[PDB]
Amino acid sequence: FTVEKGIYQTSNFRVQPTESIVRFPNITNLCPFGEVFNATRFASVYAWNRKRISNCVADYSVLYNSASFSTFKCYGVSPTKLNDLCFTNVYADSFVIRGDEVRQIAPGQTGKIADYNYKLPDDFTGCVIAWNSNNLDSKVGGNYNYLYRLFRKSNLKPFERDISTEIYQAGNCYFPLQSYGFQPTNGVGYQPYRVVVLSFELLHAPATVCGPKKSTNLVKNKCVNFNFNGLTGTGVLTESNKKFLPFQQFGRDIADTTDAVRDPQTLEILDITPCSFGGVSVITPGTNTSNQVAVLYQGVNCTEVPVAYSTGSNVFQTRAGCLIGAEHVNNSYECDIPIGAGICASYQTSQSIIAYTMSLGAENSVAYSNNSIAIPTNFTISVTTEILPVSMTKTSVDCTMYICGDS
Amino acid sequence: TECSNLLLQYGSFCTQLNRALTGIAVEQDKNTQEVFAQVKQIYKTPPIKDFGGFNFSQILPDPSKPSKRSFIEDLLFNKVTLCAQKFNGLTVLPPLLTDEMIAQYTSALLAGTITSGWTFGAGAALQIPFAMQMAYRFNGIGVTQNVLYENQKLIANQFNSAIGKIQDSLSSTASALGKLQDVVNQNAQALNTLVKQLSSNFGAISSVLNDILSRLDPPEAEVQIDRLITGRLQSLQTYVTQQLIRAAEIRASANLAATKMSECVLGQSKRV
Amino acid sequence: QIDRLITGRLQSLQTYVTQQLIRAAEIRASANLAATKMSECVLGQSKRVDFCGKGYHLMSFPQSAPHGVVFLHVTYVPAQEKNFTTAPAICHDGKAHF
Amino acid sequence: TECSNLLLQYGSFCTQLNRALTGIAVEQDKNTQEVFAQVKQIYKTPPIK
Amino acid sequence: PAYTNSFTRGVYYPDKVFRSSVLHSTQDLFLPFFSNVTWFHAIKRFDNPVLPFNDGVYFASTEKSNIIRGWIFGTTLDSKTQSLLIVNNATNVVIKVCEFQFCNDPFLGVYYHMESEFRVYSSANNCTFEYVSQPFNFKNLREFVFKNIDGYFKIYSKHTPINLVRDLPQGFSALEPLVDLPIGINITRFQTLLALAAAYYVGYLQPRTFLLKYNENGTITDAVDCALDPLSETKCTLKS
Ligand SMILES: *[C@@H]1O[C@H](CO)[C@@H](O[C@@H]2O[C@H](CO)[C@@H](O[C@@H]3O[C@H](CO)[C@@H](O)[C@H](O)[C@@H]3O)[C@H](O)[C@H]2NC(C)=O)[C@H](O)[C@H]1NC(C)=O
Ligand SMILES: *[C@@H]1O[C@H](CO[C@@H]2O[C@@H](C)[C@@H](O)[C@@H](O)[C@@H]2O)[C@@H](O[C@@H]2O[C@H](CO)[C@@H](O)[C@H](O)[C@H]2NC(C)=O)[C@H](O)[C@H]1NC(C)=O
Ligand SMILES: *[C@@H]1O[C@H](CO)[C@@H](O[C@@H]2O[C@H](CO)[C@@H](O)[C@H](O)[C@H]2NC(C)=O)[C@H](O)[C@H]1NC(C)=O
Ligand SMILES: *[C@@H]1O[C@H](CO)[C@@H](O[C@@H]2O[C@H](CO)[C@@H](O)[C@H](O)[C@H]2NC(C)=O)[C@H](O)[C@H]1NC(C)=O
Ligand SMILES: *[C@@H]1O[C@H](CO)[C@@H](O[C@@H]2O[C@H](CO)[C@@H](O)[C@H](O)[C@H]2NC(C)=O)[C@H](O)[C@H]1NC(C)=O
Ligand SMILES: *[C@@H]1O[C@H](CO)[C@@H](O)[C@H](O)[C@H]1NC(C)=O
Ligand SMILES: *[C@@H]1O[C@H](CO)[C@@H](O)[C@H](O)[C@H]1NC(C)=O
Ligand SMILES: *[C@@H]1O[C@H](CO)[C@@H](O)[C@H](O)[C@H]1NC(C)=O
Ligand SMILES: *[C@@H]1O[C@H](CO)[C@@H](O)[C@H](O)[C@H]1NC(C)=O
Ligand SMILES: *[C@@H]1O[C@H](CO)[C@@H](O)[C@H](O)[C@H]1NC(C)=O
Repeated sequence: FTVEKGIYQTSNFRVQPTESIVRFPNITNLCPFGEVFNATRFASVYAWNRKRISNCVADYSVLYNSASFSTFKCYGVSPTKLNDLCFTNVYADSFVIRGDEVRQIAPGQTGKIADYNYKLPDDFTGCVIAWNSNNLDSKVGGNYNYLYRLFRKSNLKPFERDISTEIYQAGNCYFPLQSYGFQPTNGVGYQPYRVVVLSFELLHAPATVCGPKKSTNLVKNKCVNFNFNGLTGTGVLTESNKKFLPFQQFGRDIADTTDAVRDPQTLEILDITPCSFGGVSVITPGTNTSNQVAVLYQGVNCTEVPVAYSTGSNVFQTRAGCLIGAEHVNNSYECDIPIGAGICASYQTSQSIIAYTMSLGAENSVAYSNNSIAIPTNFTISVTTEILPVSMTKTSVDCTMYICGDS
Repeated sequence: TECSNLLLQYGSFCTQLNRALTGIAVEQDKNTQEVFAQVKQIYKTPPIKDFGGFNFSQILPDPSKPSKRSFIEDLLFNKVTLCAQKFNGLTVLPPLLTDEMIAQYTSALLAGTITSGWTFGAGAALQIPFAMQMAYRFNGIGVTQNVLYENQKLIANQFNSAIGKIQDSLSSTASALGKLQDVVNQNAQALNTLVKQLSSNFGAISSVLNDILSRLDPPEAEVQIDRLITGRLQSLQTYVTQQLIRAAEIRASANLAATKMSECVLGQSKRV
Repeated sequence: QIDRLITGRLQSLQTYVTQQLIRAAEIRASANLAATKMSECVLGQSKRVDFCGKGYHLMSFPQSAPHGVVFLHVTYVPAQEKNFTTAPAICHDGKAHF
Repeated sequence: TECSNLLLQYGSFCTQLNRALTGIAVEQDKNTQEVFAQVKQIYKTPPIK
Repeated sequence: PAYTNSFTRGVYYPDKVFRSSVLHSTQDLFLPFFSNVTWFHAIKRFDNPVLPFNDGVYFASTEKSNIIRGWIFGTTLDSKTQSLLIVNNATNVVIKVCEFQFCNDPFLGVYYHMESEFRVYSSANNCTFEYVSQPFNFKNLREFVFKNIDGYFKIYSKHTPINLVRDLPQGFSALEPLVDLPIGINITRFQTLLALAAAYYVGYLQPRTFLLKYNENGTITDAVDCALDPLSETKCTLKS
């Protein structure tokens, strides 16, 4: 509850990041989702296609947000987290089925379609997309161009396609394939319903399919939380005269720390200056002497510390940081409270803390001459004290008791 | 924040480390003070440099240079060659006595010497002709005054030539200030190692806390962050301990330098 | 949990012992200096400048203090200097007198 | 090899240890030189004692 | 087989990090200094073996009239497993990854006063990756380094003018990366593609430590092999 005269270090100062910026390369190559879904003619259910999708961005900005799809449900992840989840080779399967048979596409479902031409494993994690296409695949005389496996020897395994047209022996000879009666006059549930299923094997190869990576505007001369192509950090970005090679992205100093980065969108080099920080020291005389103090932000500009005693009314930029609360004076005295770089603080007269350049001593000019001598005519017997530590307190510590007392 | 809360479980290790590192800095300031601040007053050499033929021009201050440093002093400062670490909470506090102030103390000591002898180190500076002071010192070493008074020209020429040879040796040989360069190199290398130890996994999945936090859930992230905390705390502890030992050596050297100043500059020593 | 506590407490003890060893080395240096000062200022008159106090050493008196020693250095300090004209030698009869 | 690879993850701790031990070893020779190599001239006493 | 010496060739930038006026020590897969690089001569001679691709392969070809065209990478090379294919034809080259029915002696045929024979495989089934770029004595030196880590196929290249007849030149020049492909397949053997006097050398990378010297411009101007000789070991130990 009382503090002696001196300068004491307290909680450190550090400029907080004003905002967070994210920079990623231009989103150029997108997956052929448009071709996959908006194809003029879709495959049949018994002959469901399998198109491989790889090395592209799978952004669902125009897929999920569109209301054209009447059935959108993913069995492994949410559509909201789909855009920020990296993937691998993507297989797109498209077919047209009856409206009432859309429920059979779910894993662990029954039905002639599910048991004969399209089965999904119970551990399905992809997305199934379906929407009504009555006006697109309905014919007044019956769109018989689409066929479904009506007869088969036994149930088929998931992710299997059957093309054999051999006559099924019921005993009794029936063609395994039957055409759909798609007409514009069909009721809901019997109308044609185009279905596209997004099945992909993941976490078994280098990731070649990834979702969109949004990026924000680039700010400079401000301590921010940057993120350049996954290289996170905090600092002040500033244009630099460093000349990177065309294939180089980051810059590392002699201590293996990032000090220069290249913006993935506009290819320029930005110096990464760390956000300003430093200890906070409080200059004080004794508590009973006075209750006013001066603070020092070591190695910190107070063209900048007001960002964080921000009013000031008494500031002084020194080489050891800048001083707040102490009045700068031209006079030089003996060092009372050391601050650094030859600046000392003292409590003087009304009374206030003064900051000054300390004086090494009184100036003296010896009256030297080649024929002049000074000889003392008197003397003083001087007795001065010298204090020297000789020993300290003996301490014996039982290691076992201290670490594991009684246990 | 996660790593900070995890670090809170380790107690006052950080406070101990900062206390040790602050004691080191205070001791450095005390070392400089004890070595150089041995003059009550700032003596100045007289404008007329009639010192019996002895030439102190190359050790006395040179006003032309902004820092009033002697020719030999500037030679030494140029010979000893010496921000980046700031990224990771590493600061370099400036010394209390500036280089100009240390040079002023040295100039005061040298002027008091060449104008008083050993009287300024025992009381008020009493002026004496420099030839007479050198005769006193010849008596001190066991040689009568008449030897100096009859070989004054030769002795002054020998002293001037010796000072010139000191100039040449400093301006040609660089290994002379090897001890000072070694101290600088050791401190810089210790700080560099401390910074470079921030890029070690220490057994964790990665050395980047952001990578750990992003690619792991909170408890596994806590385990890996604890591994990183242990590694970094051990690195900091090793740095602080080696700094304490090196500061002990530097304090021994500074005490020796202060004793040498008192016993060789402020007086004449009979110790061999 | 016991192992975590053991690790933390053992590291704390190791830090304590290391700092105590360093401070013991410093105290030993101080004690050696104090013993030298006793031998050279109390048991005799020292010609070493600024060793036994400021000025020309006459004698020192030891005084015991808690965990230390206090030396009362008695020195001789010239007081009232006067200005005089001096010459290295004197010419008397064609001879130099020193 | 496995333990060495695992130890590589700790950085330069043991390089620092080697440097410290080497410094101590060199300082031992320095101490001996300072104490004993005071004269660069091997004087020998005359045969007559 | 002919053997020659690769003095200071095969050094490449190990990462896309800029370093200025520093000396950096990297532990990666490099071609050892003064290595016993295997020399293949195609005159009379048409050397084109099935040389193994283990822990990377340094490929250099003192080429004239653009004879070397491409390489084959894979583990079986008979369409039983996926294989990597690169041909630098006179078009936008396809680095194509399919299960190719590779023939015994693949080659390219050029009529001597145009390419009329391509002769590489039979079936391009099961395709997975089709990157395309650069639509197209010894005076041109083409140095190539191929690496296959965690499924990422890395290629480094650098073109420098030379005027040497039948040997590898003496000097230093680092190979900048140009492609990096996530093929994701295993590779054990490789085979060059020869167009019907050209010689190519095949060096093999080994895991070593190098002391790379970066100038103020970020370019690697010199390197030290930390295991060539005790002098280089001391240079690496002092990092100077
Ligand atoms: C005692 O030792 C000193 C040397 O420290 C001797 O002084 C030196 O004496 C020689 C001969 O007198 C000087 O050499 C001369 O130099 C001049 C330079 O102009 C040259 O013109 C002459 O031809 C001759 O070479 C030498 O300079 C001088 N050294 C110094 C610093 O002055 C001294 O003679 C010795 N005295 C006795 C009694 O042994
Ligand atoms: C010893 O002498 C110097 C100056 O010499 C004096 O010069 C004349 C004034 C005359 O009095 C001579 O006999 C003297 O020898 C004194 O230094 C002066 O001190 C005063 C006040 O302190 C100051 O105003 C002058 O500037 C000084 N002059 C110089 C050249 O420094 C000195 O004080 C005398 N010491 C004693 C003990 O008397
Ligand atoms: C398939 O069809 C249409 C193209 O006409 C795309 O949907 C349109 O997207 C834009 C932009 O959001 C909207 O303004 C239109 O209203 C949409 N029209 C319809 C009918 O949806 C759709 O994204 C294309 N997508 C795929 C995967 O093929
Ligand atoms: C604190 O910030 C100010 C503003 O940047 C710095 O003032 C500099 O003073 C000189 C005077 O001519 C100007 O030319 C500079 O443009 C200013 N900026 C810089 C970066 O130098 C001041 O230097 C900062 N405080 C300290 C101790 O450096
Ligand atoms: C780094 O790049 C610059 C630019 O090419 C080089 O500076 C050139 O040096 C040559 C040789 O004197 C001059 O002809 C050019 O006029 C310089 N250009 C510029 C913009 O200064 C520099 O030499 C390179 N660094 C090194 C070590 O070579
Ligand atoms: C501080 O001043 C008060 C007077 O109010 C006095 O009681 C106290 O003894 C002083 N403390 C010290 C350490 O001087
Ligand atoms: C102190 O020094 C500065 C610059 O020399 C000067 O501007 C200022 O007026 C001085 N302070 C006072 C109160 O005069
Ligand atoms: C390189 O290979 C040849 C083949 O005989 C051999 O003579 C030579 O000693 C080898 N040199 C080295 C360094 O391996
Ligand atoms: C490779 O070949 C068979 C048929 O040729 C096919 O079923 C298999 O899916 C193919 N592998 C991949 C990854 O496409
Ligand atoms: C390549 O060979 C290794 C050896 O077993 C095997 O583990 C790996 O799965 C294979 N990768 C491919 C794409 O065949």
